[PDB]
Amino acid sequence: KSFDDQKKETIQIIKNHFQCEDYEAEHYLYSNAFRKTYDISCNKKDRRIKKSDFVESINKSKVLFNIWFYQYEGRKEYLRKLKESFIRRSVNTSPYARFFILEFQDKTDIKTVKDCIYKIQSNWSNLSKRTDRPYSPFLLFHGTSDANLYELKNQLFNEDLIFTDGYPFKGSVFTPKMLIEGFSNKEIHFQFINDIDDFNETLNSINIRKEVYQFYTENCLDIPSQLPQVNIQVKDFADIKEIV
Amino acid sequence: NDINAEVVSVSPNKLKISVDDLEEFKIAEEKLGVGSYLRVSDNQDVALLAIIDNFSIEVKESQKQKYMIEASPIGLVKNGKFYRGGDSLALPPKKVEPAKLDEIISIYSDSIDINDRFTFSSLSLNTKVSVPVNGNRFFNKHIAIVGSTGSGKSHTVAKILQKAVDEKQEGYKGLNNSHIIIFDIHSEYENAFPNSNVLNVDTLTLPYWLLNGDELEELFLDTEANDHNQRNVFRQAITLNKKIHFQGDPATKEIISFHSPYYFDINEVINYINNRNNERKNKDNEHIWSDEEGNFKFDNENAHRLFKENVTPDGSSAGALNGKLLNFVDRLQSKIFDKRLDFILGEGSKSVTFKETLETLISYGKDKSNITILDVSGVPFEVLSICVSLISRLIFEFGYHSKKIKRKSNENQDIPILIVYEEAHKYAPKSDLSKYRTSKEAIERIAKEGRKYGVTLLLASQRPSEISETIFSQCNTFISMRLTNPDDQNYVKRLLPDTVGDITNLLPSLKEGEALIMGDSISIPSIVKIEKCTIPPSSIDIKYLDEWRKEWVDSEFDKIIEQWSKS
Amino acid sequence: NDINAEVVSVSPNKLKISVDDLEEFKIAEEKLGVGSYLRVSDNQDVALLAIIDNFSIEVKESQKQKYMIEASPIGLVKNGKFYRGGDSLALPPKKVEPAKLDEIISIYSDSIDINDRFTFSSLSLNTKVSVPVNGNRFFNKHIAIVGSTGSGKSHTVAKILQKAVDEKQEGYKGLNNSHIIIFDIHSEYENAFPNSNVLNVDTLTLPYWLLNGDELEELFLDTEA
Amino acid sequence: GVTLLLASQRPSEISETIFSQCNTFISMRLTNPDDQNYVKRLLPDTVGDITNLLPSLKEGEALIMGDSISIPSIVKIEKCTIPPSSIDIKYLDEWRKEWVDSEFDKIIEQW
Amino acid sequence: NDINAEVVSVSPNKLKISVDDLEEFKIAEEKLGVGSYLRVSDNQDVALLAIIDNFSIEVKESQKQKYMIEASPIGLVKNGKFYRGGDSLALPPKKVEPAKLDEIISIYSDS
Repeated sequence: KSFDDQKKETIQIIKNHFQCEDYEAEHYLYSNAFRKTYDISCNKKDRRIKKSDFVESINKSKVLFNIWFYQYEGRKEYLRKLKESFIRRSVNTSPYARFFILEFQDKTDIKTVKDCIYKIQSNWSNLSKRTDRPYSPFLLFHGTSDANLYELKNQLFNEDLIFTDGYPFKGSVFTPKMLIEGFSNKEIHFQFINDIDDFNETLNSINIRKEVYQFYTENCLDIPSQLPQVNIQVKDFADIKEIV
Repeated sequence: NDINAEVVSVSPNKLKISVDDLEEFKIAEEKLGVGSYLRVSDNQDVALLAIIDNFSIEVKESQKQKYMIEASPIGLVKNGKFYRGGDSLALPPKKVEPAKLDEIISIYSDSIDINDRFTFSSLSLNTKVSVPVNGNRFFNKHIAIVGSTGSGKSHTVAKILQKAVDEKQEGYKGLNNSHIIIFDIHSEYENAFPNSNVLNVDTLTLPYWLLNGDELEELFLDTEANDHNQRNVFRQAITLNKKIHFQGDPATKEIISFHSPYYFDINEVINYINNRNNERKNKDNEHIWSDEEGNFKFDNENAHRLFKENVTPDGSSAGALNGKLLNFVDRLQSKIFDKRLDFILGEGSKSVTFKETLETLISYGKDKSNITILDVSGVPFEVLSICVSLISRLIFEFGYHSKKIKRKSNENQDIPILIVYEEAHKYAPKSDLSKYRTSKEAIERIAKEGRKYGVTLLLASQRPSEISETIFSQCNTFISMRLTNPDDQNYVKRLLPDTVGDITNLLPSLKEGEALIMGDSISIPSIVKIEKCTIPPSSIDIKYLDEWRKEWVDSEFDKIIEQWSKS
Repeated sequence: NDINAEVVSVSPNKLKISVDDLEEFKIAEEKLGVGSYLRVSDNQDVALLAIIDNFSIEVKESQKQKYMIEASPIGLVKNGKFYRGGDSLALPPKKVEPAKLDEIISIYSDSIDINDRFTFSSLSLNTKVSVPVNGNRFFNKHIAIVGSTGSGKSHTVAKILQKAVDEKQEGYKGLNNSHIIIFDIHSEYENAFPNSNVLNVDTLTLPYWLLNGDELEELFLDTEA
Repeated sequence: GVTLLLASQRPSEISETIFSQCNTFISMRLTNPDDQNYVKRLLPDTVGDITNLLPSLKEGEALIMGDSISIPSIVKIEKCTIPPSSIDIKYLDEWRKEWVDSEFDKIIEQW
Repeated sequence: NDINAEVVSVSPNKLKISVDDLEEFKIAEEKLGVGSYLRVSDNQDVALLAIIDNFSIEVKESQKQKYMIEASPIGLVKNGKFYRGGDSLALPPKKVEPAKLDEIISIYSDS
């Protein structure tokens, strides 16, 4: 019944409320519920509590950051709790159209973003010469200027990491077919989706199962709701690498 | 990239991995060995861990080099936790790299919790990976430590007992509850454990009356001269003598049988059988004898007075056993008067009792020690199986009376005993010869029923091929040093527990110190490197080329001859 | 689709199944393993049943993946009923998909009447499929339960008797007509049956006069003298 | 109407005239090759690699075979919610204790 | 180069030596027989030592002579000192020479 002892008792309360599974009760639902509890207590103006809008606000299809949950067990414990929950992997990863929407801000260095791309591409692709169904992850970045976005694009291309954005030449219109044909191309490491408008055009061109792994810090993109999504909020961009 | 390997074929219990690019060239030397581990996955999260079995690096003049590693899946790692199981599928192609350090540690550390880990060795191909065994299951189940001579098998045995002796929990500075009995025939562990109780023939005193019916017959009966009269009189001479010397509670005096462990005077037993050689009889077929008290018949009420030599028989005709036991009497005096059997048939066995004998065997006397080394080098070989079976049955029955007292008392103050049988094929041979049958069934009793009474065994042998399969299979945990004889290798391979594909083919190729443990106590059958002994077992071997190179020894010949004649 | 497998070779007691697409990777992990059961048919009502004995997934740079499965027919499913006998012929090609849960259950339960099933275990390779024995024929014929140390031999014995006491006609509460006598030498089944009558030497009163002539001469008489 | 269940840790020491009167056989792991040769010879049916699987049967894995079960199959016995009193001694747990002095003379006096 | 031999295949405990020239025509008689010792190295300092187990000299009418030597490694020599337990991986191809008099002595002398 203490701060470090009671907290397990809320899980079965959330579990029978939504008739939900165990892994999204403790990690997705209760962690979001505790965060909005702080937001009505951290402010010193309105400490009164409502219930009608509180129940549906936490089911926003996002795993918001919890600063106390990050604190009393450390960085390594908190990032692996997100590793087994929404990044459930297998030895036989299927060729699905995986989308990685990452919030790239102007305060983020290029090298830290390149380390995350090099881990996403290595873990979510199988570009073997022997496979008949190769796959490559789709990479989308937002929240950055175009000039800073092209610097990451150019440095990635120098270290032999071949990608397509649907723009095979200068002055080209967006060609979604090059993104799909690079998914089955073993010499194309990943796909660099340029922006939101090019992102939403890409989903209409694929017929196979699609997954979305959004990792952000402040703002989140309103992805269409029918496909599976993973929305995880972190502190910095370096936390994303140890989650993918 | 350092290595570019890939699964190109999948079998139900085999993987075929082709290394396409090899650039660093130390991955092949260190991380692509036969006993090495590989992770098979498209990601770093969940990997199918596999051990290598074979490889064939073919090169050609114009063709590309093909490496073709053949491996077998041993289990499944997931989020740092390793699940065993060979029935896990990795659909080819899958990226293959050598297993990282944290995954190899997760093979062994995760299966056994902290309070149950017993570490005495580290992995041979990765010295940073400690290999703990389930220390409860390591010793509660029986151990077989084999490996050819010169491979350091006795190094492996003593290192295990040294770690078990130093297995002290925090709270005390005294000795722990380790109880190790070593049947040391090569006299190696005297210098391995200096704080122990080493017992040679000049120090050990084993009572002859603690032998059961099988061991008493084996010491004194002639198998070729299998006389029913010699067999049966030996029971009546001993069982009646055990009744007389009993002076405690009279309720168990008449319950004494031949196998009951009470004291009898064997000098009186010889005098009884020698008197039965002097058997006379009358018209009524009744043997009449004369002593200082007077004339008496031969019945159970006068059977006790033939135990002294001052008996003069009275009669006319030939008795039932007149002269048929003189083969027995002269064989009995060749044993009790044998100076090499002074430790089992001398005057020391007359005065010692049951309690001091058992205090000597598990070092529970005045000088308590965790390890009791029984130096059986001086024991004659024709009585060596008897002496082993006497101690083996006494310790096992001590463990029986330990448990069933505590079964009806519900106390956790327990005495678990390990018996190290070095050169175990001597004691429990494959052959069904009758001379070693006493020690074969005593070890088999400990091998089968012994783990429930807290008496478990450790079979150490450089040549396992004469160890009987009824006893060697009871050793759930099996440790193998370098084994160079194919007869020993094929005996091991067919007696083996549930292993992995080609780990037992490394037995002839083991270097110095490398071992191989399987069984329920370890997570994975693996080639480890045993921790080097800071106090190794060294036997005092007489150095012939050192002594033969010396000048002709002239003084030390008459000292040998005059000591032979007791002068 | 998720599985595209078909028979490319028929022996008298061996099938050779070639997997062509295998789009869903989840099927291959648990349903295409060795010992798993495949159904072999061109229709959805009459099918062969084949247990996988071996497989070999061959992959190469230029050609497609060669996933080849060795299976052996065990029986026949006609309209949900399983009939044993692997002598039925299925001329190739016959499309192959993994057997359903009710089909594998029908392998081990359709030879037994529903009133006559006594279940104490499930299949080792598929824990969702129970393996009943014929109930009546289990106990009136003698049973030998043998195993090594720590293998659960005492657990297997205790579980079987536990289902025997739990074997009840659905008409009553209380004790059923099960009668089990255990000769416990190692004192292990007192815990496993807490509602039983454990009889050690403190409470047992065996009358000595019910012994015959031979047993009275071992309780009282020494045979050596 | 009086039948028997032969539960033995060591099947090779039961009488052949008694062990063969059984019809249903439940064979768990058997490490002793004397046990395996006795069981395989007296067994009513056979399974494909019974020589190699009898050592290799895991915990709780048996082989139900005989008159009551038509297909001799490898099963997993249902987990005991009330398990029997297991016989084992956690040696390292006992050996880590300090030297037991009191419970030694009790064993000698009752012998 | 009187002898030009080369490893073409490497097993855990077996090597395939391909003699390419064999100009001397006496090296094969004494130093490439079964039981002779070979020098598997690409440098003069550190060398694998392998004993010849079996050879085969196939000769055809038009093609080249394929002298194939099957040898098994026994140990390692590092600047004149022999270390037993030969399992160090010699990545093919490698120059193969008969072991000189000093290495073969070092197999038996220094131990």
